[PDB]
Amino acid sequence: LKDAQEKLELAEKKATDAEADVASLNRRIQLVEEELDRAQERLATALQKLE
Amino acid sequence: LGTRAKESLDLRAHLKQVKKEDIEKENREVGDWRKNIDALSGMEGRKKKFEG
Repeated sequence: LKDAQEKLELAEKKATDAEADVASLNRRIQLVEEELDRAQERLATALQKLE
Repeated sequence: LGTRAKESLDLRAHLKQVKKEDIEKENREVGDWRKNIDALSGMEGRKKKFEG
């Protein structure tokens, strides 16, 4: 159907936009993982200085 | 004077020994936790919180 055709096209476009946000969330995940590792290391050094 | 000094020092030393014996005795109660971190980059649980 023509309207179902437009709807399916719009939904697939919405899927692709969700995939673009999937990319952005992947970037957030990776950078925050770097942050997690850096925090582990910095906390270790801070506790050592405490000792 | 020497006897008085000796008795005073003996009493003081005995009291200090009585204190210091237990002072050295149980000094390991200072062992506690430090609560370090590991970034927990491996938690992949599911949403099933029913216990709260």
